[PDB]
Amino acid sequence: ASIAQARKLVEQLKMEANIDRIKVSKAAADLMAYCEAHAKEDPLLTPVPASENPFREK
Amino acid sequence: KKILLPEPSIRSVMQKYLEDRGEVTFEKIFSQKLGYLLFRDFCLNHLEEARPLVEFYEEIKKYEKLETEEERVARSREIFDSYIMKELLACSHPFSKSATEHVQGHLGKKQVPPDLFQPYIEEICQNLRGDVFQKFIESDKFTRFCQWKNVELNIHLTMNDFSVHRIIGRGGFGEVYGCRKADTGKMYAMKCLDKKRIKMKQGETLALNERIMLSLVSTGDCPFIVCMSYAFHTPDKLSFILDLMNGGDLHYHLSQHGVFSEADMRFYAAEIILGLEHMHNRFVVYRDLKPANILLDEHGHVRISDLGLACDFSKKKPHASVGTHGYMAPEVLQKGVAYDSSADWFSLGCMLFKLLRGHSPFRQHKTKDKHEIDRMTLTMAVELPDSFSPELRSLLEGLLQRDVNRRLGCLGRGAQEVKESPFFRSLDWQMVFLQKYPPPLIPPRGEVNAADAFDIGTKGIKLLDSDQELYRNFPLTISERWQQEVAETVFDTINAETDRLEARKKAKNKQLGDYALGKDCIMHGYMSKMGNPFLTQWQRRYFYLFPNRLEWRGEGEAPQSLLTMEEIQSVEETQIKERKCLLLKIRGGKQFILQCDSDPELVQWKKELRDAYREAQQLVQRVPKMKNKPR
Amino acid sequence: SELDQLRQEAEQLKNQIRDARKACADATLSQITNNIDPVGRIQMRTRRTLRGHLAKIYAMHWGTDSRLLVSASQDGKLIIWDSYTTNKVHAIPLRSSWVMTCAYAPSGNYVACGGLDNICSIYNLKTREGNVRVSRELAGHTGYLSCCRFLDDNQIVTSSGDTTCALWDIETGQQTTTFTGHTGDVMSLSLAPDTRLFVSGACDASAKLWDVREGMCRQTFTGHESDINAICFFPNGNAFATGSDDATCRLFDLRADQELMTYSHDNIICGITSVSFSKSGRLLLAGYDDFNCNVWDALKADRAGVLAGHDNRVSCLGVTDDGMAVATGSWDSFLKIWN
Ligand SMILES: O=C(NCc1[nH]nc2ccccc12)c1cc([C@@H]2CCNC[C@H]2COc2ccc3c(c2)OCO3)ccc1F
Ligand SMILES: [Mg+2]
Repeated sequence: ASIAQARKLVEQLKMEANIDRIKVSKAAADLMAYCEAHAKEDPLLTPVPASENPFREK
Repeated sequence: KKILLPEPSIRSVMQKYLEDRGEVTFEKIFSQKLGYLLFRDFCLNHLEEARPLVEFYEEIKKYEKLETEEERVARSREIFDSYIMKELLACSHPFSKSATEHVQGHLGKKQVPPDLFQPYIEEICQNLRGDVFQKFIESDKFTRFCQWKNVELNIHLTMNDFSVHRIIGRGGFGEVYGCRKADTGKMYAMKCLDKKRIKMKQGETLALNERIMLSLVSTGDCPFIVCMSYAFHTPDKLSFILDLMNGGDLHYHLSQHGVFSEADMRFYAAEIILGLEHMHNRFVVYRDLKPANILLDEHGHVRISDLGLACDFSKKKPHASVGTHGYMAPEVLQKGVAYDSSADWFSLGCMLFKLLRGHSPFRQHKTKDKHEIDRMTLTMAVELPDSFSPELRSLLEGLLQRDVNRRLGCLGRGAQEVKESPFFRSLDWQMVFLQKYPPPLIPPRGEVNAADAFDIGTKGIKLLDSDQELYRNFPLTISERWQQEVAETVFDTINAETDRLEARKKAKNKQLGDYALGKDCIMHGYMSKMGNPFLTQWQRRYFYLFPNRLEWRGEGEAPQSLLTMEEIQSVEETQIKERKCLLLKIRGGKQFILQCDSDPELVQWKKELRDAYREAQQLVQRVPKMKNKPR
Repeated sequence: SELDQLRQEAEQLKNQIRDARKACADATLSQITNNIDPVGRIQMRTRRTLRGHLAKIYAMHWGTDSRLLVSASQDGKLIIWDSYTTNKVHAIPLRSSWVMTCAYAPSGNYVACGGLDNICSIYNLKTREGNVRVSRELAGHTGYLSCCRFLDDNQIVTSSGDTTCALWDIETGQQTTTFTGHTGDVMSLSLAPDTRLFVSGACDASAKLWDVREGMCRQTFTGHESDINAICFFPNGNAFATGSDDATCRLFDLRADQELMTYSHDNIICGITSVSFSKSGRLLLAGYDDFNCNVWDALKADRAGVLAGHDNRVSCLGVTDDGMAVATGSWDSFLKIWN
């Protein structure tokens, strides 16, 4: 209904359109690389000894 | 046995209860006896800005009750120099120019009527309502008011609430007993009507109308009408709690003493006239005025009793022939002819003639032919004997005028006309109202059979279930009557006891270490919940109702249990062992039963739980994170 | 003619955005990760059960110390628990019974909450005598407060049912910034690790990436078919996950500006109420309305495990900063620590 509102919407869509995007393959590779790089520091993936676990008889 | 006040926490419920009825205003509280007492106690003891205003009000109220003009001459000057003049000197006089001008002009002109300070009454009232009244509402005096009001609104009288003593009256439908109300010690009469007799003679409407008329008249504290303080009923009886009149009626005293002289009948006439004035000011016609319905107290003063045949004419005038043959007005006997108060003036003439002569003026040779008395009343004027004085002759002439156009008291000024009769030249009617004239007949202490009906010449029927419905709204308590009873008996001592108990509990609470403050709590107070129904498990817990939940705690623990408004499906009132209780239906088939200590608590808890659960459910529906989603 | 032209230009711009995104979609995350070994079955047990709340728990939030946590309940209370001992560090009675969210400041000095009162209340934990008192009441939203997250002790970000988010200066109590763009109630927000961006999910079935300092919406993601109830950043800040009433979780990548993965199963029809990543980001934990928590392989989209220890809706969850445990709060009034 509002002309100014529609102008604002068009400018926002311009902002969203004029960005630099990367290929999905590169983004997936980067995510997989982060997961692999930090797998060792994840106590839910690599179970820690119970002595180093605060929630197991400590 | 005695009155026990609820704990001050009752305020939380009561204040809202009264607020739902527009009863926490200045008019509603100040005009009540206990309300005025507590408000005045607050202003005098616990406030400084309002103390002189209340003292002024009280000085004016005591000035109004001064009898002679010289007492008022002295007291008006004292009031002016103490409450008006000095406040004007200190510029702290909060009153209009007109009021000071009126009072000073009457004083300089040496005119001192009893209503001299009425503008000051109005302006003191306007100065007390508001910030002072709000600060009173904030104080613990208003909490004590809530306690007393809960006690008042939880009255449920039974026979066991009265110690019943000797019979002071026998009728064809019941008896009147002298009794004492146990909680206050106030002496009363108890009129018990038998429902089986009522059924046999089809007089249910008469009893209901008697209760309604008693309710209409029992305010204002009329000294000359047998007024009602309470009405209740048992499966077999209807009971009115009335002014104690154990001196017998005037029919018996007429048969005993004989005819009364003019001077003796003048006393009874004046008191009955004041009673009739009180009734007519409230649009009531007694219609049954006769010596049998005029009762005497222990001192000889008289009252009108048995309002069964009275009716309200503020809207509709009657035409039916109701009364006792010999006292009914010509326009009364004529069925299909409207009339109002005029019947009572003619009946007054008849009864005064009977007191002077021993018989109704229209029953002349002991003829029991009712039609003969009718015939004499409707056609032939009464022959007033040579023994009568001319003043009394004019009084009876004017009262016994067969036409209403000429009848004394019906000519546009009412009882006032009868007061101005030359028969009452000597009477100061203020002294009549104050019961200052010596009664001509003082009943003997403790004597017997002073008030039986002339007819004492019995069967019984079963009582149907519908008949008990016919008496559903019979219970009634006159608030002004109960507050006056309490004020003159146990108000101060119970207040002192309760003060002291709450002080001791404050000591204990500040040695052991409030949950409702600082939050959005809607209401809080004591209620009993039911555990195992077979163990009679009732647990008294303090409940807090919040917009989304109802928590409860015991004495010594924080609330460890609650019930959410979301899971409440329905709130309903239900009878459990002859007691009104609350039943909550919970999501999941469960039930949650609550029990209150008083009727106002029950009604308010029901209202608030219903409002809270409905509003909270409607609100939760609109919140995506909180609402129930399909599964 | 101008409003019509603006509408047609907005349509053309949406088409251009979609075509750019499709020009970027050369492969899928499922193809990229097809070669890595599966995680197997993730089996976790309850080490602690936090008992105390008298009604539904709506939200919880771990402290940065990975030990203390705060929770908001239908009983009108916040509780700050020591998860190691199950002892209640603090029990805060709120001024409004309609609490919906809570947050633990990174310093551990403040907590925050709010709800249908349309106010974000900031509670100081260390006062003069050591009591808990309301230090601030941020008022400005015209709708219920759905989520809030501290940037530091002096700035906080809130989301509201008035379709807006906001950045507040706690000291002055002012709305320094308003993030407007959603067309439905904002349900959840998540801060990026560097706290210069944040994402918000809303009932308009869209998520939005905003620049905190600039106060603008940088990106808008669609794809969900119903309300987005929860949102969580991937630990490196380049991706995020959303849980929705459509019974699916979704992984979106920022630099590719589109959706990377859907986490769903034909036997799961109820909605998701909370989402969180494990420390490395390999596991995606999601709370469901069927009383369970599902642990997904974030890289391969397979369901790795289930935490089934609640008798009612799992309304919130959260992994510690050290990744040692995951807390779950439910409509059954209990919190449970899992690993
Ligand atoms: O049956 C009685 N009256 C008829 C009726 N009353 N209400 C009725 C409702 C439906 C149908 C009939 C009804 C009926 C009369 C009386 C006496 C009889 C003699 N004359 C005065 C009457 C008043 O005695 C009172 C004595 C001391 C009192 C008092 C009253 O009050 C204050 O201390 C006594 C008990 C009755 F039971
Ligand atoms: Mg008539």
